[PDB]
Amino acid sequence: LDDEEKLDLFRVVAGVLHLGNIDFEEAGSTSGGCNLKNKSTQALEYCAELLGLDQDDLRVSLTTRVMLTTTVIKVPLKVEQANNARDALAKTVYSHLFDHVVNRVNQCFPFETSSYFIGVLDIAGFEYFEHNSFEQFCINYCNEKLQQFFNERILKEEQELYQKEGLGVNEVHYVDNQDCIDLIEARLVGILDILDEENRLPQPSDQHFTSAVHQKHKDHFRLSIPRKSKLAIHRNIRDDEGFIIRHFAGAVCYETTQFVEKNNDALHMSLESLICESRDKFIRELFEGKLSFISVGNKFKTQLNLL
Amino acid sequence: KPVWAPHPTDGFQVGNIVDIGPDSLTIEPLNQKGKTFLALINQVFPAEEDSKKDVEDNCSLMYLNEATLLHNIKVRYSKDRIYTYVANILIAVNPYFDIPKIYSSETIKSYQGKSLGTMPPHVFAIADKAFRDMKVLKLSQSIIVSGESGAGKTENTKFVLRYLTESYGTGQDIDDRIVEANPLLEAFGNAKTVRNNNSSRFGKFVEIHFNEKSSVVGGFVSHYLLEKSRICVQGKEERNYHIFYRLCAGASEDIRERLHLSSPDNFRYLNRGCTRYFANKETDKQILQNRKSPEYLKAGSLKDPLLDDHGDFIRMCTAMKKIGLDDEEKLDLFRVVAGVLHLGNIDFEEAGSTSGGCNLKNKSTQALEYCAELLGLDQDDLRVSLTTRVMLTTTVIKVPLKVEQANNARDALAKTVYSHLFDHVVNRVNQCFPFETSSYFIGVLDIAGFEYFEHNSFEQFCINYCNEKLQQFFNERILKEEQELYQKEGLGVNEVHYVDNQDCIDLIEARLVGILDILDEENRLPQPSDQHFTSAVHQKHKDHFRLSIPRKSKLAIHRNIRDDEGFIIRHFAGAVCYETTQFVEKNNDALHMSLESLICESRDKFIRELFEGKLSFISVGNKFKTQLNLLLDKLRSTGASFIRCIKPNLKMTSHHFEGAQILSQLQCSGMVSVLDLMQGGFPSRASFHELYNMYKKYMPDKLARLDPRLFCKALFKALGLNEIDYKFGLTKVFFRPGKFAEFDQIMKSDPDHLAELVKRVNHWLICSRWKKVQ
Amino acid sequence: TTALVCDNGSGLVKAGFAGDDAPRAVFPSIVGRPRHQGVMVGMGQKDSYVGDEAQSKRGILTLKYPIEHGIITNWDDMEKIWHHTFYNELRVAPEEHPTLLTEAPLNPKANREKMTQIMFETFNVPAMYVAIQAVLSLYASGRTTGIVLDSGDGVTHNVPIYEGYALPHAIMRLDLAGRDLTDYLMKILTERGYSFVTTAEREIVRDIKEKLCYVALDFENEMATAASSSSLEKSYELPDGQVITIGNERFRCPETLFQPSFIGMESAGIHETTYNSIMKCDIDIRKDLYANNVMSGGTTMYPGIADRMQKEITALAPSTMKIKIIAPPERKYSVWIGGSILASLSTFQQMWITKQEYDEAGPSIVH
Repeated sequence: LDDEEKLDLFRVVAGVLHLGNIDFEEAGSTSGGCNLKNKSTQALEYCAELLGLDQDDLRVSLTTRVMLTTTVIKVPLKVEQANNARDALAKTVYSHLFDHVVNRVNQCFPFETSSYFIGVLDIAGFEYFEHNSFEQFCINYCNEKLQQFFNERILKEEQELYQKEGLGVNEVHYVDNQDCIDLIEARLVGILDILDEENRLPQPSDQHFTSAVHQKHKDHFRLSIPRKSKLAIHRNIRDDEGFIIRHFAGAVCYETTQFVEKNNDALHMSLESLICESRDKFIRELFEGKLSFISVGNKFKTQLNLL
Repeated sequence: KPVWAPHPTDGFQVGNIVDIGPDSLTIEPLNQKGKTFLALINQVFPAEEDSKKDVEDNCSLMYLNEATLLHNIKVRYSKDRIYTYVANILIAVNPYFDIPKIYSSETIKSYQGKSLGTMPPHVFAIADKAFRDMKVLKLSQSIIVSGESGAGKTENTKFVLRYLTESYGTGQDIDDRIVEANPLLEAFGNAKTVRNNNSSRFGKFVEIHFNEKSSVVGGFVSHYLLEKSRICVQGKEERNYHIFYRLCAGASEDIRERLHLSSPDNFRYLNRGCTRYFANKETDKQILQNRKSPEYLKAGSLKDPLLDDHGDFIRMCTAMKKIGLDDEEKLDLFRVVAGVLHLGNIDFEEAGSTSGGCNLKNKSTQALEYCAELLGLDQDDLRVSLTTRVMLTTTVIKVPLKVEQANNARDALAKTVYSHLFDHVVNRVNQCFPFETSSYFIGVLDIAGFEYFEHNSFEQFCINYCNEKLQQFFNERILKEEQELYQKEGLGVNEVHYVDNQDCIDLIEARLVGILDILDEENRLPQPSDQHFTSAVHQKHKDHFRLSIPRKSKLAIHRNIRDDEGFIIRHFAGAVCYETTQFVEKNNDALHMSLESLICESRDKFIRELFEGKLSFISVGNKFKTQLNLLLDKLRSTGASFIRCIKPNLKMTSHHFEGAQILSQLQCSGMVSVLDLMQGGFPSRASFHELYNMYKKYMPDKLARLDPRLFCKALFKALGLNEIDYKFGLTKVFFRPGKFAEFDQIMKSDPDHLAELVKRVNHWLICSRWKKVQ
Repeated sequence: TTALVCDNGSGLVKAGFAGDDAPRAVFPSIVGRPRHQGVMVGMGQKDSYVGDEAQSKRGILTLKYPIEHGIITNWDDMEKIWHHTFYNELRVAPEEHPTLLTEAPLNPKANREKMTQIMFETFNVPAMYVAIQAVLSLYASGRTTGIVLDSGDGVTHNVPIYEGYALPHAIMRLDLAGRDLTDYLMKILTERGYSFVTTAEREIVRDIKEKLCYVALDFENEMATAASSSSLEKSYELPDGQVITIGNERFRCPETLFQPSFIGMESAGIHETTYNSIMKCDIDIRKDLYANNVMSGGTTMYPGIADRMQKEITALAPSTMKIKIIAPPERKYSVWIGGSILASLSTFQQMWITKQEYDEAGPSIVH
């Protein structure tokens, strides 16, 4: 990696830091519209210098919903959707930046004609804390799918081997965790199928999402309410503040604060025709009408089932 | 009993029936348990008891259907027996590699004069049968080779012509001219289609003449159907003709600078479709840099096992000196082909003094100087001939044309020159094998079968219309004539009527109300429209069962097509939607009288040699209907022979059998339909030699020394089978329904009783020794 | 598979599949039979041309909008609207899509029944829902509270909604806008000698209603500045080459929304229907009806609204109360962007009427 290219890597990381310093407000002529704060003018001049974009064309791209009638109009966004768009634009740049670093490294050991291969996975195990959120639910959900893999590769395949070596051994059935899979990722009725539908709803709510888990799955043995838990900590948590999923590794309570915000990864089309259209050669190299919000939890479910 | 189950990948797979009810046939696969699906009555077909058998004749099967016919071809593909007799139709499978000794001259000398069924099916067993009918009924025989393009219809045609000029003698001083000439005329007529890279867009008809002494007197090759529209407009994945890519990638720099030729993207007739060359790795570096277009630089060469554009230009110029074409005349042939390319670069506009008139563009002045130099005409006299309508009052006035009629006149003048150029090349070749006093003759047709694509236009409607007329010929020569033969051999058989396709003929070509009778009337109308032509089909034929609208179709693709964008004609080979875009433009072939008094009046001697008040627009669709019905009169007047060539895979490689595409070639060739009418009163009918091989294994060695004519007449007399259920013919045994399956269980039952009945009929043959001798 | 959002505009029928970008088909609803004799005889001419082809064939037809004052003229022309839309615009079979239809908040029975019933028996959709256009404009605006002003040709509406309930006794339907604004514009353009009297030529009037109209800040003071020699006069060009100069009448026509006395109808302006609907709502809720005043429809795209509407409401409304009038760009497609969000949401798939249950139930329960 050249030192002149390392300085452009530092300009992209610093541009994410001065993206977060942009603060919105309401106005308008539109009357409903979204504008920026007075303190965000000096921060927008230093942010557009690192990104390589014009300031006026970035200010009406963070605050509007571009659409066409083919003319191509612009429709100002709400303030909460502006704060979610700035945060989604910051997560979008770091996504393509992480894939660019591994592509620079993979280029230092290229491969030619292959057939056999030895893979080496390195992913964490059931890590549970005192306060658990969305990312701890994605780690424990990935551990429940890997443990169902271990139950059909360590227990099912092994007893196929006892019947291949002449030992015979009568089959012993294992307790399946498939019921947790058809709770977290079940189609239409799953937790990620209600979390991604909440973000599509106008005026999303954390109290509405918490009551929708208990309203949709009233009877499931893997699911419990905070008042049904015996642990003390959980005794301080209120009914609309979290829910308990029983896992193979234990029963873990997940708080519902900012769950919906964390499931927002909306890639606005006007910001796509801006980050692609950058004047900087490094950003161009980095990035080298459906579906509205796109989905975050089902973006990760696609990359988990592909692995 | 196991049946054949529809499988997506294999087409048909083995499986039993384990639950039954209306539209609820639960099929468990064989040896693949678990995958138990459901079917419909029309998708399930019964299977043969023995899986190791393979029969030369498919009327020797017990349960005859499409799945038992596709299994007999799959087993004989595995055992390398590509030539297979299905009734009176030869089915040939292309192996795409050379099989040992089947094309040997010892094989050809063996087959000579042998009777059918006595020797195994071969390409030369059809040509030997249609030589003894020259001495029996004394009628000229037409070999008709069918099958999808790239199926071997031209290579198997060269095998048939080599047998006729060898087995029955010589005839010609030089054989090899007939064989060698075919790739020469395929340089001019082959193109690239979505289905096949090397495809012929013309229907050649070889006419090998003979005499009353039964010796060859020479030949004559013609051609029917030429895709004239291809010159002007090409599809995205299609090329134009393969001579233009052999002239811009082949010819030298002291030929290209003399003809003022540039890269294909500069010429209007070559910049619409694909401009890429067919080349291999070694040839890619041999092609000059100035000949490579930006699209060739970006997307590279096209790959094929056989074709190479620069390679085929060397074998084109070698084949030119082998038909006696002079190099000075080859340069005038290159001036005519290059003159069509710089004709398309002429662009019109409006003006005038006439005020309504048509003029040319500023960019068309340099192109008109190079076009008139190749054609041999004056520039001023060609500019007021492309833009005016000359008429007389006898003075002779000139009336300027419209701009759309100028663009149609330039395109019609380009198609007119290539028409007379294609007839000039076959006249140069026919002159290398002239004929003298003839009487009998053996014709060989080579025309493509039902080729349907995802996007179908006018030329795909002319191919499917020609296939519906040829299939109505096959329904009155394979089904009508054959059941006349069952009543000539004493078999009798009650007549079974076939489903006619005459209703499609009186839809496409019906007088006054037909589709071509509305398409040719649209071009005569002032301001033609594609929306007016599409609504006129549904307005004129509102109720016809063969016609459907895009919204009435169930296929998805057709769901994207709008009502005024196309119409669906149901054919015997399937339902094909034809888009109406540029249909009217393709039906325009107007030959303006001022251009006729210009191309005839050329100052060049070669053009004069090429071309050696009614009706306005003349007609294109009825020009081709005239030449199609004239070829039908040559088929109804001659004795026909039916060869069908099946492509086993799209890769075009040996030992690969897809099973789904091959099934579609049995369904898009009438094979299933001919093998359902023919079943009639005697579904199984097997020859004496076939019944000797299938049942000798149940007989001891000593008893198996008998000849098959005596073994089949002693086994029929020993069993004492009833003649009304088991009819004994001259060379075959004809079995009534359910009695070949009952005869197979006779032979697979009591060996001691069957050997005792053979002993009894042997005793009768000792007594009937002298009775026959007088 | 995919659901289809088809908005029964009175303009301006709008059609497009479920999300995520803009409608696929928009057209001016006109059906027109040919009023002159053909002489060229061709033939091939259609019995009735729909839009857009009937806007390329002006002067040879007699244009008839099929929905007039929210009432469908006959379902013979309506079915041809539908058939044209699905087949020759969208290119889709109704058996492939559950559909979404729209209606007005207050419309006579059995106009939604007869519609729903005919569309189920003629086009045989597998499931259907009929939404009022105002509720969909709240989904589009992203608010769950407020009074919705949905103003299109030829029916405007005033619906108050509060999180997330509706108050039946406060919903107001005005038949004031917009075809009567077109007819009034045609009546005050005759006043300047521009004889646009014919049915077809009324579309040209509609184009001058779109582009050249503007609104005053205060009527009395704009009338003052009209007396001055200043250029309120704007020159439009007509398809036959004529140049039309309108000035005073240019701001006069939209002002009708604040003064229906100009047209001569007894009803009171949007100003007063806003106040009188708010003061039919309960005391506590009035606080949040103010500042969630949401405009919608194509006829609210006149330039001086909403800040005319703002200043006028602020004069009648209680003192020291904050008033904001929410008016985004794109209001003509507001309803459609609503519908797109609605039919895409789970679980409201099960608030669609399905064909099997409809077969038993018929027009009952729909309403």
